[PDB]
Amino acid sequence: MRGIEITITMQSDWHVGTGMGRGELDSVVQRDGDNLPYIPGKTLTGILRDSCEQVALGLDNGQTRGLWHGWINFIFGDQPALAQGAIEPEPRPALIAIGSAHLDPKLKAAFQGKKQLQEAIAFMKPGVAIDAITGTAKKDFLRFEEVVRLGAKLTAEVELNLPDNLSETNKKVIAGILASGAKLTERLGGKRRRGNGRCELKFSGYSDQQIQWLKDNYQSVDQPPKYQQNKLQSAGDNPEQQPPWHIIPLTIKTLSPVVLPARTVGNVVECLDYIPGRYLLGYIHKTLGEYFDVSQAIAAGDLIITNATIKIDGKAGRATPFCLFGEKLDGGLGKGKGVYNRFQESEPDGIQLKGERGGYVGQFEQEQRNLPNTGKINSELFTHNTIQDDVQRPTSDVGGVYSYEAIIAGQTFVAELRLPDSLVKQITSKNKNWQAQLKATIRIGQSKKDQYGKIEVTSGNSADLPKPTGNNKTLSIWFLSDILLRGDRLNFNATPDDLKKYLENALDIKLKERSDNDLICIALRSQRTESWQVRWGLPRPSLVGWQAGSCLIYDIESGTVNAEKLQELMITGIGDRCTEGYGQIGFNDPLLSASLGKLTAKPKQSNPLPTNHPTQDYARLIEKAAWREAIQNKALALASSRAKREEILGIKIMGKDSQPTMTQLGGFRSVLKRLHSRNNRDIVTGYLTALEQVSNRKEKWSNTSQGLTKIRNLVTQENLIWNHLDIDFSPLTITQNGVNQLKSELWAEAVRTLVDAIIRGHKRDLEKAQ
Amino acid sequence: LALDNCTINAFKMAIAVFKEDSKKIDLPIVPLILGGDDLTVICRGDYALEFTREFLEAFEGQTETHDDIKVIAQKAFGVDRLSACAGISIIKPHFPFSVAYTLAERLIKSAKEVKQKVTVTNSSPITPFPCSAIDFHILYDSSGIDFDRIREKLRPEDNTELYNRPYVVTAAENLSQAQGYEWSQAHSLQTLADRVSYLRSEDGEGKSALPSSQSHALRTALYLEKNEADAQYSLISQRYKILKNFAEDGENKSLFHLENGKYVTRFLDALDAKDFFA
Amino acid sequence: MARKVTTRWKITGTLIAETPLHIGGVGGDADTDLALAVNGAGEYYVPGTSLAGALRGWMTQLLNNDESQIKDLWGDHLDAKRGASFVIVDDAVIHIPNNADVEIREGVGIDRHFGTAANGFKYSRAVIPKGSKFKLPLTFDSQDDGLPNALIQLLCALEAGDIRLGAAKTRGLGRIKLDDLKLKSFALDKPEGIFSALLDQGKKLDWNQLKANVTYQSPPYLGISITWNPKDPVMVKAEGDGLAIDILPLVSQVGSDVRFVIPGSSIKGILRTQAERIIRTICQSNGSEKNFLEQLRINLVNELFGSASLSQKIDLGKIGALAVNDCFSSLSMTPDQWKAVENATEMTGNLQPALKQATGYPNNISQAYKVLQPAMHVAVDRWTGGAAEGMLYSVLEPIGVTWEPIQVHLDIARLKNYYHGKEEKLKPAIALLLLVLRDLANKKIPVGYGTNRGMGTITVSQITLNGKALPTELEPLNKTMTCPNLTDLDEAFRQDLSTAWKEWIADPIDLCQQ
Repeated sequence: MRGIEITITMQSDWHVGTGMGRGELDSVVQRDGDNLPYIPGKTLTGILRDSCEQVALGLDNGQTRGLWHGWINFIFGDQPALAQGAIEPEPRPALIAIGSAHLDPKLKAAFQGKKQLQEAIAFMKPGVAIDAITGTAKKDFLRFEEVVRLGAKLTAEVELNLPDNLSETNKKVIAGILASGAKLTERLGGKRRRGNGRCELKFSGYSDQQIQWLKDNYQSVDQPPKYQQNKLQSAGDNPEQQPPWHIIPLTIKTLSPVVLPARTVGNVVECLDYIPGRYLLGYIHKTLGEYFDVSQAIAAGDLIITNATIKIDGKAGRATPFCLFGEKLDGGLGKGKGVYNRFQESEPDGIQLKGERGGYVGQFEQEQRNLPNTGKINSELFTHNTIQDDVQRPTSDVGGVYSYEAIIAGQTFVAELRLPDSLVKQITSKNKNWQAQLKATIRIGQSKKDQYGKIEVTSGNSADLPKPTGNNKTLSIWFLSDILLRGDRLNFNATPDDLKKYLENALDIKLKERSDNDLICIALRSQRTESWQVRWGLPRPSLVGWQAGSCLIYDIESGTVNAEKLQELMITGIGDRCTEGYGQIGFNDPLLSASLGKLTAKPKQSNPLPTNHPTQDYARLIEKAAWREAIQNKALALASSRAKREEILGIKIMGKDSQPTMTQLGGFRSVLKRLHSRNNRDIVTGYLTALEQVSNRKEKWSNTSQGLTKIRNLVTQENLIWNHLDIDFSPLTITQNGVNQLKSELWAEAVRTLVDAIIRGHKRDLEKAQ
Repeated sequence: LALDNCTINAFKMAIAVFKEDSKKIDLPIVPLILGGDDLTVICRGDYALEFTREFLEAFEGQTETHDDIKVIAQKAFGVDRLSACAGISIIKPHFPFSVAYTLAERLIKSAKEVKQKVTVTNSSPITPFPCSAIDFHILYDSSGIDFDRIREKLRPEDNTELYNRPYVVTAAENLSQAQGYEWSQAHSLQTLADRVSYLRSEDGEGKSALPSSQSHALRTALYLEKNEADAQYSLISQRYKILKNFAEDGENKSLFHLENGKYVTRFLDALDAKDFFA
Repeated sequence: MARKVTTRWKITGTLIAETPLHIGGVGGDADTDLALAVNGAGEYYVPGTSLAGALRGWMTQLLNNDESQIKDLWGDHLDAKRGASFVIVDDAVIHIPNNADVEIREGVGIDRHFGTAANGFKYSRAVIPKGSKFKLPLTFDSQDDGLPNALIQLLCALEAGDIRLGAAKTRGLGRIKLDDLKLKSFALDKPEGIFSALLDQGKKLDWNQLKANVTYQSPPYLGISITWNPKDPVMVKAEGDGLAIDILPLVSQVGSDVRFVIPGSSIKGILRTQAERIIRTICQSNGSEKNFLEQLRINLVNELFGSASLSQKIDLGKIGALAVNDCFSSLSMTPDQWKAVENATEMTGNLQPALKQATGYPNNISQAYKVLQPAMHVAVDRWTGGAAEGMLYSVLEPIGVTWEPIQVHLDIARLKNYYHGKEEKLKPAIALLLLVLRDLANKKIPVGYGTNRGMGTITVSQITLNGKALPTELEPLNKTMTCPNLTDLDEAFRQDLSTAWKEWIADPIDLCQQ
């Protein structure tokens, strides 16, 4: 069940901490991949759960354990971190999955490219401590804090995956509790207890009637039904595998951040920079298990799903060969120069090289004239905490802080689903449009119910089968993915002569290691992998092998290398566990074959809101704030020039004197503060005409540049203030007709800001001359 | 052996920088490697620059004192001293140290570029002049966690870099003959430590010589077009005269100077390192 | 479990600004240097933090700094057993009343040697006008039954209007009062309560029952009420010249109406001036050579009137224990009526209707001009006689405007902290204050504009001294005085203070140093 949405309206200024400051700011707010403020889904679930537990207290008569706490554990999942002792029941997952609440998509789009607006959404709030004795600001307790302007309307997807067997009665219970939590929730984020972050939270399609049903029925409920795993069901239908291999490219785009545990270590999880093929198998079930016995195919090895690597050159990127070495100072693929394929090239004279390790290289060919294109994955370390629910702060007993590396949004990946014709015949004969049905959005990774894990999947058209170049002199091997091999006693191990035996047997040839003193034969690194059987709630056995990008080369000692057998192994992969993406391999690739030392790398708007759009009122606040600061800056820029003060008002310095005397400016300045609104131009015009009538006061403004007329113009001509300031307001506006709406709005303040700036700036230059 | 002795001795000298904690049982530092060419320690973060500077200065001085060095260093380079580069990663306590050290390796690899930028006069083969260098980063939560992403985020305009690194640590007199001396002075660590010192200065009522709000506007301006950032400096320096010290053009109208055809500034570092000196 | 609340209390009503208010932002919607805090929608508002700390500050005085009690209401990050605050204070937007807007006060420093505006010591504070309203935004979660007795005291203190908020608390501003107090209760430990919170908006509770359960425990303070009238015209100059009349009285909004005003800062300043003058006179000290700031910093006035925060290798700054209220005219006007005076152009013409209106005698010019009387002044050239060219100017003298009694409010408790509890050492500062008041009642202290030019001299008819919870040796202060020489106070008490005063004169140490 999808398309339930939470809506949030912030009714006071609000703050979601990064848990740190930056520079002059002691607190700064979390911003999404579009640099706007947003509420992380992990916060949102945490707050909503907390209010639901308040309801559970009210229904369990304050018993901290009971039937209704049972329901909350049912709805929001158990907290096996905090329960302790010999708890026997498996920890249940939540039924409810909640995204991050983002700003409205149109408002978000409007800010694109408009950096100064993206800043103006926040503003600084001060804070201070007072010494109880002296009753003054306690120095070195002065604090400046970023907060986000109120009135923001945010929304997040919710998904419920209620059990299909769930009683209709229990659905209204769950709707009752969830509705109640939204109603009872009042605040989120930082300094809740001091008035930041007051909000309304509502579910689409839940209303008081849902609470009314609970209030009428709640005494009749029971404990929630016990949880059940969704087991597999094999069937044995699969027609036995026959060539050709079809190859379906799947494109994956990270719509949200994704967490892909490389190695857990205490309270922090490091992330990969590719998507393991194992993550997609659930999606294979959810979209193809109606057409063939997916589970039988895996056990037979009739299916392979590769890893997803970053897309480069329109295709799957390839992990950088460890045969490449860069000049320790000046070179390597990171610097676009000085890269040596040590299978073919000597080290340069004197210069020490270092082997390449990270990153991905795109396409290469027998003479590219350029180093292959290099890909990179952007990643960020997100941070979270646990609240100890009674003292309502983190504590070391509750585990404090934890953090995840994530792949950020907008990164894009490619993987290949590889199927024998045997299954494709079955699938196609049942549905010719199946490749259209592969288009889906799914959740994968760690923490997948919350803000993490949203990815788009999209089939391309069928790719061509790879066509390795046969070469009866030499076999050369590139590990495109991690390679797992059993030792001769079925244990895992990593000994390269096992792989020597393996390949020569599989290709039905004999191999000899490259013996040359200055061309390296072998460049491998070990690999070890943490993993979990989610089917069984236990870790997987620690896989050990060679990591992707390891490479090695051999001379062929005897036999002939069949080009067709090479193709087969490149499609199927070698070693163990190939089905989930390991074992992927490339033979005689031109990149391992060519010499590259001479080469280098190659050289390397927005639209308005409709006036009727609901967030237009919120955008109006951002527009005014950004305009105000820009006006203040540009007025102060123009006040800085002694020619500009003469141009605009005719004030100038002549010898020791100012024209007019400072008192005459001060008099005018005192009147100008009555110019609150454009109709008040009466008052300023009234003053100037009363001034002009008194000859002695009129001539006080002689030796100005026409000053009395210049002031009259600036106060009267609606355009003239904007002509002087000369601000391109286009990057500072986003509302339809916002420019005219805001110019007519701010006119009175623009005048006050400009004249005040000029008079003040003029005074400084008078002091220099005086 | 002499190099190990120099390393240990310079460490004893440098740990004096932990002055504020000198009242209590143990200094907030842990050596983990302390010999060969290598120092590797964890320490209190805001101390690390001053600690590491004094280590490098003491290390260069110490290396001159040994005959076991002198005859080799003099023939290898023409100076009594050797030198060392350092990389400093500054992290929150829960930040995974594996990631932080990984960045420190990339940072020192950057700092070692002084080997390329500074060379022995008429050297043949061209060979690095002895000159200690620092690179560092402060891993704010949105600043990413890999060196390339970090530096990329600090290149908002394609022709512009908001950082100016590595910092040369060796004093000018010890470099004064070298080819690239003038480059080494532009990149001298002293330039940053001076400018941070300015931001820590106060006006008579006890408030810093630049207010925090103004600093925030300056950081914002650096992400704008050069002409906008150059404008913003003019506006604020006309009020807060101290910023006259921070201009880099030599025309007192830009925080930027032209460098290898790019525009770069040290000023941003003075904002972000504002607290991180002992 | 989520924090096991037994009873949530919602506690709400109207807070009214009994004086103007200022809460500083970092830039604000005002053009000023000292600019108001505003919410993200630019509306004038009270930040929840600033109000919460104001309340917690007063609670600290009540509990005598017993932090082990405070931290169980307001929370603590350090104690493993405490954490989050049980009181909650939301933000409240300020409803400035109809037809009213932010006022700007002017502020100036007077060089104690020359008696004139000290170079650079000028400022222009924005203020919320008196009578603006905002919601009391409290919520409280009780983990045990009833309502904490100290929290009951706090609400009484708000109904008494004893808690000051925002900036400038010593010097005119920041007083607030609570009305319309409603308590809503929610028995969140039990089903009827939780559903009432979700749907039925709580059980009403009457305030009067809980108020009867406790005596309001006001902290030690001395009230000083001065009853006075202008003898010569008294005004503070409006911060901008008129068209018809050059010099106009200052006015402030007071709810619906405008009233003439003397800001507390002006009464504080003239009192501080005479206090300083007396001290330096006794010591034969000098200020001719000190800069303005060094002139301010002298003994006893430092403790009474306070000193700027100035960190020295220790902080010399401390809040002034003496506070003064704004004083308003008994007369009032509608806002447009006063605008008719400000916008008048002819002293013989449209001004006269506006003054007849504004004084409330539309029928009778003579009664209007017995209240507000315009007047002309000229500078006479010493050779020619007659007006020096351009030196013709005019004043709207408020000759007949009646004024309310000035309230001066002395925090005895805050002085006791500055003297480390040595209540005997209160005597000289109290003695000085009575000397300041003695000179004031003797007309020696002028107030407002034009003090050397036929304005500002005031009669005092009555001083009322009202000490609550005084130390017993100060009990004779509870008195009403009508003798300018204060002989209505007991001679033995005046002799006691005179002894302690002469003893301090003989060795004028920095008495606040223990």
